This record gives sequence, C-alpha cells and structure tokens, in this order.
Amino acid sequence: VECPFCDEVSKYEKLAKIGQGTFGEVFKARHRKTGQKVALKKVLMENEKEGFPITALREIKILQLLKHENVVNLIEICRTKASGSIYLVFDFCEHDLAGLLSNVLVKFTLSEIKRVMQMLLNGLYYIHRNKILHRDMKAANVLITRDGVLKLADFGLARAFSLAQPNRYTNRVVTLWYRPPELLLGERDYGPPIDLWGAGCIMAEMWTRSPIMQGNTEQHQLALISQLCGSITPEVWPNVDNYELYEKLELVKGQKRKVKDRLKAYVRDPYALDLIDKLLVLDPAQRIDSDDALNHDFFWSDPMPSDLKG
Amino acid sequence: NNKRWYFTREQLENSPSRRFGVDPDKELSYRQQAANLLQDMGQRLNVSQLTINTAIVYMHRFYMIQSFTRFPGNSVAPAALFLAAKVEGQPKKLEHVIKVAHTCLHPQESLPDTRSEAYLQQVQDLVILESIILQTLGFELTIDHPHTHVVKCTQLVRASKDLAQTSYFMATNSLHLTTFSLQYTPPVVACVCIHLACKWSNWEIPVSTDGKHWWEYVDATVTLELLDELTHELLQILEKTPNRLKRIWNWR
Ligand SMILES: Cn1ncc(-c2nc(N[C@H]3CC[C@H]([NH3+])CC3)ncc2F)c1CC1CC1
Repeated sequence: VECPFCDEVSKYEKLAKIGQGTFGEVFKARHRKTGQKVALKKVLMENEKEGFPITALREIKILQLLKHENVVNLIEICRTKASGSIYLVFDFCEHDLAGLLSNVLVKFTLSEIKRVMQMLLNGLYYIHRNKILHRDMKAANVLITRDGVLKLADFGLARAFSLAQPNRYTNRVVTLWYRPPELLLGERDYGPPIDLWGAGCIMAEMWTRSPIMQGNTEQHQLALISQLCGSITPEVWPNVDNYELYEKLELVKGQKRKVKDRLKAYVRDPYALDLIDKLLVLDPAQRIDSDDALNHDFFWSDPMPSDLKG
Repeated sequence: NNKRWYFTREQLENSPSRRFGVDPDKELSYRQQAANLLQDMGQRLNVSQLTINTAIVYMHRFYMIQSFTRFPGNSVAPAALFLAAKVEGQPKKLEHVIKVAHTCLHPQESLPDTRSEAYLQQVQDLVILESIILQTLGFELTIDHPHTHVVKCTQLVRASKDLAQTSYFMATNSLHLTTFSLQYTPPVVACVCIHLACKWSNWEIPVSTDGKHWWEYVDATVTLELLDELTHELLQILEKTPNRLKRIWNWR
C-alpha cells in the first residue's frame, strides 16, 4: 500500500522516555540523517472501539493550525507498519518550567522572569486570537528550548471556542491547582479567561518556586482561593448569584483579599505584585486579558525583559 | 505544500487509476458514484452538507494517490464519511455508519447478525480503511470549501435568495460532478459557481465604478477567459447529470 505523505517513524532513532502524564508515552529521538532532535508522542489507543480517536483528530487539527514562536511545533505525523500505530513528532525542547523552578540551583533575575511571562502571554494572545482554549495551563506544559524560547505544550484537552446563544463547554478541565473559580462553581460558558487564571498561578510560581494553591479536594481548592483572593460575594463578582453550586457548596464569607500581602516575601517588585492581582481576579469579566497584560507596566519598566541564559 | 493537493491536467490524466487501467471517463463515474453514495448515506445519517463535502474532498484526494482497482468506492466512502463526521464535529457511531452504508449498497438484503464473523469483519474493515485514508491524506483533514467564499461575494454584491442559494447548489455539484477541488483553489471555484449562477438566472453583476469586476474582490488571480472556460465545463456535466438542472430550472 503506497503512502507518500506519512513516513515511517523509524527515520527517527529513539533515545529515552522523557515524561509521564495523560499522554503517557513521550520519547526523545534523533533524525537518522541530520541528527535533528525531536520528541515522539504515541497516539493512545487503550481499547478504542470507534476507530481513530476523535480527541486525537482535535489535537492534530489544532497543532496544525497553531504555528507561532511561543507554541510547540508539530513537524509531522508518522506511522509504523501494517499487521498499526501513529506518532506525533515535535521540535524538541530541552526544559519545562516546573523542572527549572523545582531545581533549587537554577535562578531567575527579575529581567529574566519578565521575558518568560512576555513569551507566555504572547503565546496565549496567539491561541485565543485563533479561537482556541488551551484548558490545561500549568508549569509542566511550559517548555523552554535550549536558546531560551518559551513554548506552550500539551493541547490534549484543547478546543475551539465560539462567540455565541449561551455556550455549553466541558467543565472537568484544567489541573485542579490551576483551575479558575468559574469552573469550580460549575461554569459551562467560559472562554479565554480560564487560561489567564492559570498564567497568574504560573507567574506567582516563578517566585515561590512551588504551586501556590495546592488543594486536595475541589472544596479545599475553592476554600483556598477564598483565602488568597478574598471571598466570592456578588459585589466582587456581579451575578455570581445565578450559579447553582454557589448556594449548596460551602463558601467562606469573612475572607479579605490577601494576595499581595502573602506574595510580598517572594516577589519584591511592586508591578509584578499588581499584575498577579489582575490575573487572579475571581470575576472573569474583571480579569485582565492577554493583550492588556503585555501592555502592563511590568513589561515596560526597568529592568526590562532579557534573553534566557541563566 | 500549498500545491500538494492541486494538480495539472496531465497529472490527473496519468493518475493511479489510469496506471492500473481505468478509462478517463470511467474514472469520473467512480468519483461521481462515490459522491452520490456519500450524499445518500449522509442524508440518512443526518450530517450536514458540509460534512458530506469534506468527505467528497477526502475521496477525491484519496484517489489521486490510490487506485479504484485496489480500493472500491463502496469500501472507501463509508470510511471517508465516518472520518468527515468526526473531523466536522458530528460524529456518527461506527455501527450506525456500517448499518446505513449497508442499506444503501444492499437495499433488499437484511443486515448480518452483529454477533457474526461477517459483521465483526466488515466493522474492522471500516476501521482499517479509515487509517489508510488518514495516512494517504497525511492527516491534512482541514478542508476549505467554495461555499465559504460564496457568502463573501453574494451578500456583499447583493443578490436574492434565488441567486444566493443557486450558487451553493453549483458548489455542491462541483464536488459531485467535477475534479475542480483538485485543480482550482476554493475561492476560484466559488467564482465559477456564481458566474454560472448569474448565467442561469440572467443576472448581470455590474462593473464597479473603479473600472472593476466583482471577481477581483474574491480572488485577484481570476480572469474572464478562465470563468467562461470553467462555467462551460461545469454546465456540460450538469446537462449530462439527469434531473439535476430541473432543481434549479424556472417553470414560469
Ligand atoms: C507532553 N509533551 N508533548 C510534547 C512534549 C515535548 N517535550 C520536549 N522536551 C521535554 C524534555 C523533558 C522535560 N521534562 C519536558 C520537556 N520537547 C518537545 C515536545 F514536544 C511533551 C513533554 C513530555 C515530556 C513531558
């Protein structure tokens, strides 16, 4: 069976497993002729009784659409014989952010931290402008190349989004620690702001070197956002009333917004504190968007963004 | 890559089916019959015309690599549609697509037992043939159709229900009847469809006050020489297709 546009994955020689997850199986590999380093991700097939996974078709359609300096490149798709498997092939990236933050020996200047967030928010500008929600922002999904170029990764839970009637999207999304309060109160009509909440969490993590709201249960998570961001009243969040979970689910009243107080002793800078305050807004309507975040005086004050050698 | 799936006339002449030994005219029948089957099946599955058009384009591109001798249209079309349904967000269940595809192809025959070896086979055959389409297409599944570029023109050049909808009909039939999808890009085909729809309604879109024609706002590559040549081609095969023009024909 002739097949021109889908090469055998044997053209890449394997090297080593480079990470566990939902995806499961990601290898590093070397192009057998040029020595180009890639990452090979197998298409999971754990008893699929409806042919090729529709989730895979969605992920593939998205990776083909999104081509931008700060989003991970899908090079091509590869196969492996008949009598049958499929691998996604990505331009290889040396590090992830959780690996560098969790290393005590790597250290970031204020100028270096800026350039990270400038690349991350520009990547999120690009995808939301292209009508795509990531829906799984965390430190582990922020890859940085050898050069120092940030690249967003793992579009497994990603989807397209519409302008409009009231939307009805999936609620079980984002890793619990980076989930917005919209979703933890049952919101099915969300959009770009859910990823910006995750960025705010990631920002703070640049200084704290560890995820800031490590909630065990979902109630724990929601009472722990209540602690940092203050309570969820309808004054702070107009028409939160009309959530169903708002009434039944326990919700701490006497809780002031203590977000800049608690992060003083990690992030010294006054602009960075103010940016994290505008990303960790409870109300998505009052939460800062991709474009306004890049315009914020954090990215335009001394010391300015700089390339990533340290 | 932008000209991977677009071909010269001589490339279409010496195709995979020509190589195995299938007449040029005979190689249009199996294309038009696949489109005809995708339409029949899709109608019954309640997928949108979009999904069917995506499936027709997969099919058209599929046989630019593979041969009809090696892969019958009646095997491929249920797979190509099954895939188009999932890609376009109207996924239909595998057993439902098989079941439907059976009653189109075998109107009188009742279905096999779903416990049987013959059914369990033909289910696995569809799944296998889906993977074979994917790899042939190189996973390039996002198809742009001429129907998007119809509205760019017809609403903004301002012409009735009768003209607006006629131009869709042409675009839908250009996938069924021609191999324009494999030659001219979607916005070019959209111009051919509106040009023909204007000839069929005795409509005369005027010369814009610049000294300009309507098609230059849709795609600046297009000339009249080309539209007159391709509207001629599309109108011929519509006359040969029985009962198709009667849908758009004016009885008063
Ligand atoms: C899930 N996914 N999808 C594509 C990639 C992916 N990962 C890399 N490099 C990894 C080296 C090990 C570090 N611990 C993480 C980054 N480069 C390119 C990729 F596409 C990944 C990262 C998987 C290794 C976790």
